[PDB]
Amino acid sequence: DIFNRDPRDHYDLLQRLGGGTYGEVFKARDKVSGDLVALKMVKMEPDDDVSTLQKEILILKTCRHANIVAYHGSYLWLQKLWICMEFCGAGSLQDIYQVTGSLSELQISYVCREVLQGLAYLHSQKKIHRDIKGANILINDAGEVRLADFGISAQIGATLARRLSFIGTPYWMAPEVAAVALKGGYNELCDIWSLGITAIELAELQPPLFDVHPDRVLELMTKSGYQPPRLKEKGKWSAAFHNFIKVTLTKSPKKRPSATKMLSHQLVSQPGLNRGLILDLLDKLKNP
Amino acid sequence: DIFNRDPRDHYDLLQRLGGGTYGEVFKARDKVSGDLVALKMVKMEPDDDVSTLQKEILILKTCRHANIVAYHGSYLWLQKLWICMEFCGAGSLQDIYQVTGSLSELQISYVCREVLQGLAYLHSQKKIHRDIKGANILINDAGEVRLADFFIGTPYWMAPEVAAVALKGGYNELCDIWSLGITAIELAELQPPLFDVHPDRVLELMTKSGYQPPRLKEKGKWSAAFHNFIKVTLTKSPKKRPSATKMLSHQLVSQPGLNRGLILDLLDKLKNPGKGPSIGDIE
Ligand SMILES: CC1(C)OC(=O)c2ccc(Nc3ncc(-c4nnco4)c(N[C@H](CO)c4ccccc4)n3)cc21
Ligand SMILES: CC1(C)OC(=O)c2ccc(Nc3ncc(-c4nnco4)c(N[C@H](CO)c4ccccc4)n3)cc21
Repeated sequence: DIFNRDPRDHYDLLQRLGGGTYGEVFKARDKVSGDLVALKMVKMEPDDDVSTLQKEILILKTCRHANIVAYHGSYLWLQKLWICMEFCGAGSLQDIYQVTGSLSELQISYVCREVLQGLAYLHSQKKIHRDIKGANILINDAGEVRLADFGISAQIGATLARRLSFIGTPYWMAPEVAAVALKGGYNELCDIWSLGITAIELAELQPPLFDVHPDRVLELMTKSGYQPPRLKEKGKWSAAFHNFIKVTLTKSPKKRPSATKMLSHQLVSQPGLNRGLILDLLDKLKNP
Repeated sequence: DIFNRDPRDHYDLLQRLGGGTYGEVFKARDKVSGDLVALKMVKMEPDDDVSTLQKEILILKTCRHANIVAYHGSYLWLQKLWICMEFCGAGSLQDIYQVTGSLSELQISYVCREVLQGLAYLHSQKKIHRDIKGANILINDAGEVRLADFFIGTPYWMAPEVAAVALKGGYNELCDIWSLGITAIELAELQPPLFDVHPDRVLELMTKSGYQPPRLKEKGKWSAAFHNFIKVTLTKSPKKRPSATKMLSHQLVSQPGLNRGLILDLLDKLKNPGKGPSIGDIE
């Protein structure tokens, strides 16, 4: 499927959006159609075990949904893997709230509905995002919401398949060992919890315990008496938003509702939720 | 790792005991002492030899207990790693029950006590066997029982079950207690439960919400102590499952009359199932 041609043949590079250890990301325009796309250039040549890049592109190609970042194709030219994906002009919700500040309850309910639609699709295809957060929710110039960055789920998928699933007989394995061998010890409902933390992150600019050291947070959550977090200010939010947080953050995965069940909740089912709510957020981003 | 010499200098190879992905295992005799050993020849595969050779052999040497199979040394000659270990004459309990048939409750109870002693030692050294089964419990010619054959993300958005797997790994040493319980059923019925079900279908059944721990098929054949030992070792919840030292106080393994003699009686049935001479005239 991968094009073994130079990406500069089909697209014009405009500017560097970001980068890091994995690869640089660029804004680019299609030569024929003029439509914008993002190109993630990954340095791929002497790197061992490229099953992570292989599973990420596979996840992207098979995902066809409005609330999942669209995938256009891939290129291999001069030992660099350029992944062509949907351009989302306003960047991530994190990039936005760092300038605009706290989102409104209706703007958060629109984002939650759009993420839940994307999660119900991923879960129906037997996929787990495993990294739902403001930084992985992209917003385009039309105010549309997209789930992005399946890099964590690709690292987990590649590990729990060949690198950690070359084991014989399950007959003597305890049920907790069987769960790790088959799934990794958890199910798609971990994304529902992460959405609940993301809803707090949009309301308060931080997830709960963000000031606590990451090693200390792992221990608190694993302690027997761990209480799920709640919204700091009570009066500022309606009873529907407090109940959405309460149900998405159910400690027990067996009792936590699914993505399709969460779409019937009042906060998410109310009328008046549309991309206009996020265009109002982007006007605050554009005008000081 | 320890000796960079050819193993044929110190031992005489006699026959191939077995093999597979885990290399080739041979029977061998010491040239000076005449004592028998088992040599596991592993094909090295060029990748790493800083920790993969020095630290791995250091762990193997520092596992010193009566119920863990003994380690003698290692060799690196012609890109092959020969691990010299105790020759356990009678082989594994699987090799034995395939000839003798079902073990008795007292013989199973003895094996369980010896495996529990080996597990309490491994767990105290912060090690997990992870593969307790009849094929990995070796019996030597003296009737002794020896165990053998040894973060992604930021946490603020992780669910508590994801945090538990990231911090504590998804499972602990108590997985060995469950496996011992399955092994006790295996020694009694010649198979672990669900052995006829496809392995892919078994992973799904165990992971399903309503998975019920297995039990002994014949009830009357076994005492209430053996049924309770199975019940208690096969506790679905790892938080409620007892430790190896706690299991040593159980009625089944604490009862009197448990001794090496029970295993010596099992090796006699293995040696004497054949018929005597009838047509051999000779003189
Ligand atoms: C790489 C990633 C996240 O993984 C995918 O699966 C994916 C799909 C489509 C993507 N498209 C896209 N389009 C435009 C912008 C933008 N436009 N203005 C600012 O940013 C943007 N920003 C993100 C968030 O800052 C970004 C993240 C990291 C480095 C650079 C940018 N991302 C981006 C991605
Ligand atoms: C390789 C392994 C299991 O891993 C360790 O840690 C270890 C330690 C000591 C070992 N010593 C040993 N000594 C004698 C016999 C024997 N004597 N008569 C028949 O077999 C034997 N048999 C086993 C079970 O059939 C075996 C298993 C696989 C291939 C060949 C043989 N194993 C064996 C092992």
